[PDB]
Amino acid sequence: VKRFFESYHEVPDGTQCHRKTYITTALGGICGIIGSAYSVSLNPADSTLEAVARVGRYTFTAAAIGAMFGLTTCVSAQVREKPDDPLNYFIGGCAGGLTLGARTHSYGTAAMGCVYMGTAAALFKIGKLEGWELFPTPKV
Amino acid sequence: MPSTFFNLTMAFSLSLLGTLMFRSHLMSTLLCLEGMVLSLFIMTSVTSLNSNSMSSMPIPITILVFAACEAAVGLALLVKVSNTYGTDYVQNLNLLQC
Amino acid sequence: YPSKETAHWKPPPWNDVDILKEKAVTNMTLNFGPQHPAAHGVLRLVLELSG
Amino acid sequence: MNPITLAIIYFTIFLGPVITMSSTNLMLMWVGLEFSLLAIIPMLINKKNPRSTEAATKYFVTQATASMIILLAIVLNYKQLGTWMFQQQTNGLILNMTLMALSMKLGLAPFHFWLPEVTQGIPLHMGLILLTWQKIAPLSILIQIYPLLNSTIILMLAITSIFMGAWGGLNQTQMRKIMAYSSIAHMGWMLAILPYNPSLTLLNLMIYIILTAPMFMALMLNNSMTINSISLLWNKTPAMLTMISLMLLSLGGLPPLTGFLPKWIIITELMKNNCLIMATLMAMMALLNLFFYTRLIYSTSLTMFPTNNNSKMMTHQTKTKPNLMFSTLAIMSTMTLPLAPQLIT
Amino acid sequence: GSARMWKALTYFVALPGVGVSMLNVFLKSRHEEHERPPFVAYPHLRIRTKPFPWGDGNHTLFHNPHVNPLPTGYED
Amino acid sequence: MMNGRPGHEPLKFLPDEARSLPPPKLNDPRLVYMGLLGYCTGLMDNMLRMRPVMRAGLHRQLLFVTSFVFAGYFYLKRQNYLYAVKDHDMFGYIKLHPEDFPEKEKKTYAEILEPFHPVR
Amino acid sequence: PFLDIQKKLGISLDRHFMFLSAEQPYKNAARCHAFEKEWIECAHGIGGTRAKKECKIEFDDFEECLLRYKTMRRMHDIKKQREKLMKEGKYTPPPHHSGREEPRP
Amino acid sequence: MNNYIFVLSSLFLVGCLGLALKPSPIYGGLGLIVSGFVGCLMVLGFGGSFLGLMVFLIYLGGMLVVFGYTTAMATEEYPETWGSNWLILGFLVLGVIMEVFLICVLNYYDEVGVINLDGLGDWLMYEVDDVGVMLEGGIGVAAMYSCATWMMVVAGWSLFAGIFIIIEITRD
Amino acid sequence: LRYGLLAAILGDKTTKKLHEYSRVITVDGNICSGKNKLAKEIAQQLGMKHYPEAGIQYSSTTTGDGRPLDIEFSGSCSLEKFYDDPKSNDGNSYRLQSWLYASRLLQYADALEHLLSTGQGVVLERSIYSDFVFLEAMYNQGYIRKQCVDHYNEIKRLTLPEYLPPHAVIYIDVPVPEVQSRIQKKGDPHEMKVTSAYLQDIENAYKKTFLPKMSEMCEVLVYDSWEAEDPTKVVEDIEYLKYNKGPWLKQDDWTFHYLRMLVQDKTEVLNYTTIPVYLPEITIGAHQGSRIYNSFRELPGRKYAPGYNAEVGDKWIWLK
Ligand SMILES: Nc1nc2c(ncn2[C@H]2C[C@H](O)[C@@H](COP(=O)(O)OP(=O)(O)OP(=O)(O)O)O2)c(=O)[nH]1
Ligand SMILES: [Mg+2]
Repeated sequence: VKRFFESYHEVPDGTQCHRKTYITTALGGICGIIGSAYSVSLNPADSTLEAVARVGRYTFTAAAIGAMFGLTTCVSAQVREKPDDPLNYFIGGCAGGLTLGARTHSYGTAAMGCVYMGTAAALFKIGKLEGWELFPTPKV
Repeated sequence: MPSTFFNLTMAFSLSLLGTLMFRSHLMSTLLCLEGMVLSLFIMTSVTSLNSNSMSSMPIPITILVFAACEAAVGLALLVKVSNTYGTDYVQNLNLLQC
Repeated sequence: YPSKETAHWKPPPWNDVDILKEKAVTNMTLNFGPQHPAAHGVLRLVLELSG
Repeated sequence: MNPITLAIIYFTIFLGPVITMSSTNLMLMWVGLEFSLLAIIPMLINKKNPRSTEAATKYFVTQATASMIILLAIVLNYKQLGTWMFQQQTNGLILNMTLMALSMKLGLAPFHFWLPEVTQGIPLHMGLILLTWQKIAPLSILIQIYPLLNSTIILMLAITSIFMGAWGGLNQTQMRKIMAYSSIAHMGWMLAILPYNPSLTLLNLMIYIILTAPMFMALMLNNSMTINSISLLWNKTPAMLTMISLMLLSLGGLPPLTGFLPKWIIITELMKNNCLIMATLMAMMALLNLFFYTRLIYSTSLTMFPTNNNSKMMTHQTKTKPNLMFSTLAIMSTMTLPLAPQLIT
Repeated sequence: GSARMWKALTYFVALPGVGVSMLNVFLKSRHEEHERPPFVAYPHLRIRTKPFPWGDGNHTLFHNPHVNPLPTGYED
Repeated sequence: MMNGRPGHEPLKFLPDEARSLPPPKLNDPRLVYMGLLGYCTGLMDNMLRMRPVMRAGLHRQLLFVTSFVFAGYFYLKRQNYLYAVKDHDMFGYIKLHPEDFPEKEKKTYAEILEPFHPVR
Repeated sequence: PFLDIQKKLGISLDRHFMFLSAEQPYKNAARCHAFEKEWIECAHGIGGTRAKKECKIEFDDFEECLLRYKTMRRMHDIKKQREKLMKEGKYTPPPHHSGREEPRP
Repeated sequence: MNNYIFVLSSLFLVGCLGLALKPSPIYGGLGLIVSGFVGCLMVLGFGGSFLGLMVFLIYLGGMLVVFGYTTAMATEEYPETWGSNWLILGFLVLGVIMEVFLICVLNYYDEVGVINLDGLGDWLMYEVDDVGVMLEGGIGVAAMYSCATWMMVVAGWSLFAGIFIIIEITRD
Repeated sequence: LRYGLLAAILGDKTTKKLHEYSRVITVDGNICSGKNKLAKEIAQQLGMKHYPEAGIQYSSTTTGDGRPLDIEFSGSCSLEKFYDDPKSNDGNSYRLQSWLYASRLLQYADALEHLLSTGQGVVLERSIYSDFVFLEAMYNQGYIRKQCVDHYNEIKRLTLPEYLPPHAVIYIDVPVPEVQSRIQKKGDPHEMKVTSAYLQDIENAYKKTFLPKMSEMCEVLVYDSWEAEDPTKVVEDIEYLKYNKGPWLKQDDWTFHYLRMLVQDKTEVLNYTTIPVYLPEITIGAHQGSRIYNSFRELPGRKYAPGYNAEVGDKWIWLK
């Protein structure tokens, strides 16, 4: 999946919007199944039916967040024809936050998701433009 | 030898899976620990006989001693749990959460 | 910070010693005899043993 | 507990980690950890209460699983390289086994779920011995293999350790659980600085130890088990509220306390190795750690909680519990910041 | 309780301590056979401004012919 | 990071090369601050054992001051030795690899053209 | 070791059985005795980083000596090609490899 | 007689698999003794009799103590064996099926990796000194009396301390 | 603290200093029934140390100067006020009861430490095992409330099993009308301001709870007034008792050592009596606590640790 997530960065933004939406949906689904596995292991459900239901709900929610985040990011980039601009990822981050608020059924979580995920996606864009290293090898 | 060593590594992996996936018997958990002990002993011993490391032949006996003393301490702790509750069931050990 | 899944907790005891229900002494009841060489044939020794 | 068993158990407690540091062999470091575990189990089950039995059982199963993952890594290395040393070309899978096992040895997140449980239900002296002495031998093994570790999983383990420790410290009221989550955050700091320089890792370990020992001692003076119990310390022992405030502020890392120095120099070398996002996230979670410290200070020193009647006879009686070592460790944990170049190698 | 404690310290600490120190000196005194240093007539050593009020006036009160040379040399 | 240097004695406090260093002058702000820390430790000890703060335990305060200055002096000697060998190894590496540290020709403000940004 | 009491006093509690060419009972050398002997004396005094780079030749000989990863591939390719020729019938086993040889002491 | 050690190690895996599937601890001890016997025969196959016989005898004694404790307190009214639950037999048969599937995949896809069918048994005994005395595994453990002073003293102190440990734990 | 692990290993064995007359004998009875003279004469003709009933000012008399301190230092609870108005709205009754229980706990720690250190037995008056009688008498008479009863029971559960029960419990059976007649005869008007319902509650709590619990773990010596009132037959029976039950049989040197450490450290004796359970009868508050504590600190001989107060004649402060 490393080649896959590297192939996300093969094309500049605003191009292959379907591919970007698909790969970000897949990454959101991976994050969702990890979080749902942690939830069902730390807090066990009363039966396996509602346990796997909770896994499905968390996976669908995280996949929806990733899907609309990547989709809105790509469409905003190609509507503004400005590929390397962090405001497109900020708009995508608020789209993800509004999906989180819609799934949680609370506008407060929607607004908090907008601001936090927009900041996170914007700083992710700045990192991937200006060469920030998240987990650097020790050099000194 | 590589097939046997891989198979012993998967034996350790299965015993670790058993240890990490609890059942209502702490005794069965300790038995899974002893299965891990077996797998570690056999891999160390077969590596010693493969490499003819006559100076590293003490290593299986040392891990034998230390892991069986682990077993003795765990058995004493299980006796304490049974004196407390009447059963060795691991879901009776859940009131330190508060 | 009491929530629904954690409001049932009680504070820990001050001396860390919990009050537990006194468990029933699971003592084995054995019918020593009457068909027993040491019971002389017709003794039903109901024997209430621990070990 | 007779002097014979006291001497045997205390000498084995001392001997385990010293064997681990002094010994070259992975086998001997493993058996030193093994010595430490067997030696410290009976003192956890010393009080013979059900909570002590729970703590001993959880601690034993966690430590045994970690020891056997360590042993798996050692035997797999010895198969791969024929030696008893992670020298230079040992497998990254083996090293990740070692790191996971040593993290669950230590009690940092996401392997942190047992440490508040174990430190709860045990007496305060053994919580102190655990949260100070038991975390040197895994640090000895980790410092032994600093350049070979995977910085990605190191940094991820560290940042989730600080996040979970800060959140748990905010939530909990029991002093032992508060100390456990503080421990988890501090081990996150040491684990993050571990691949870049183990010297600052040892500096942060010593600063954490010399801060944690006298705060635990102040907990020992009245067996102040809860926030309310440390809150009526103004009627119990009023001459120590200032040092309580200063020690908790140094644990929070406010300048000009010397507990700011490990966080500051760790962040400095993190920027020297260009992980600014990592250091920023760690520093804000350290601020959250400082938040629950400040709430504890608000409860115990700056406000004066209501006292009860029998504290009058508490004032009537006299106490000689605070030992000679408390003040020296408190002063070195409070006013040492101008000696920062001497503390840093 | 004080008198018992002091009795125990004397028998189990002080007497073994004197035994170990005596054994140390006794083993050293059997291995060391000191090479008498060569005589050097240093002007600040063996000063005699007035004879001693005993013997010949030239031997010290605790004179030892083997280790203590006169202003002129060793006696042998 | 300097424990692997050649000629490093194992578990040695102050080697003979450290004796080539100038000792601390024994009246310096570091040792004076360590003695003041010892005095504060003695005062804290008196207050915590509920005695007069400075009228009680004069021998205890004296021992605290003496022990603090002793530890501070020897630790200071060790740290000056460590910083001396750090700078010595740094300069030795500089002279050992001169092509990796070229002497840059810094050029004056008559041919460097810095941009001007007017504040208006 | 994290602390060097072992090097300070000169005692050897465990340093004499770190590896294969260390102290062996009754002079029974371990497998790959010379090969990792060359690896140690190549890597001694140059540090861990230099050991991985300019002693790659000595390590690769020892790593393949102990594990025999390349040698198993050579012997399998001998056997896989051999039975491939026997199915087509364009090869015959010799008498000495099929069990009828002239033995020698 | 080339796949003898391989079928032995497969028996060891299925014994450890039953132990992981965790029946009642009496049957767990049964599986642990048969797996220890298999490990004894495996160490015998790869070489010296000493280590295999010692681990075999030690786990005779150890699970003797263990079975005594299962009869003591680790018991219930109706013990669960492997065949007590459909789930346990289900994971047992999927474990056997997955073992067969994994060895077939390692035979086919990766060719000469950890498992090779054509090369099975050819790499069992690597090098043995054909002419020579004192080559058995017990001589090294005997030299641990002389060459391994530190190992002897830490093992003896571990058992001594552990006697004290169990006394204070079960002091009650 | 000279006693410790070093003193124990150098030889301070309580079983070595133990002998035949080293018993804890607690004399108990109703509110006025021959209790003080019986205990002191038993101690006098057995060579034992007599501990009278732990009053409100027990800690004041045993700590520092030994003079009875002022009331808000010694608990701000009045037995006379309890007698005058037992149902007062301030909460005097349970405050007095908890103070008396904690003073009895301090006296029990003192008696246990004296027995374990010197070997001389102790004759207590109305030890901690018979103060829940006054708890239940106040509760059944409606003087206190269920929260106070629960708080007392929690303190008793925290503190009681850490000590050893007395070797002998002597009881004095005197009926309620005779108790009332003796109360009338004594002449304290607050003491005559008691109720026969309260006295019957005390005797009922005795007969229904106190005697069986000590019956299953020590020697019970119920005596009536004329079997009492002449303290020689009780002494003869104490001499010819056989102590073959209770936890005293299984005690050894190190258990005695740890019990001695616990009873000589008074902080862990009175630690669990000061639990921060915020009951309005017991809790005080920051301002009143500060004023009372500062007045206690400016009391003579109480500003510093004992031996360090220069105003009472302590010497060589600068060298200690
Ligand atoms: N309410 C209450 N009063 C108590 C308690 N303990 C003692 N008192 C009171 C009862 C008496 O008025 C007073 C003295 O107690 P005694 O029983 O010793 O009475 P007194 O000495 O007058 O008679 P005596 O000859 O000793 O029986 O203390 C207690 O726990 N609660
Ligand atoms: Mg009386």
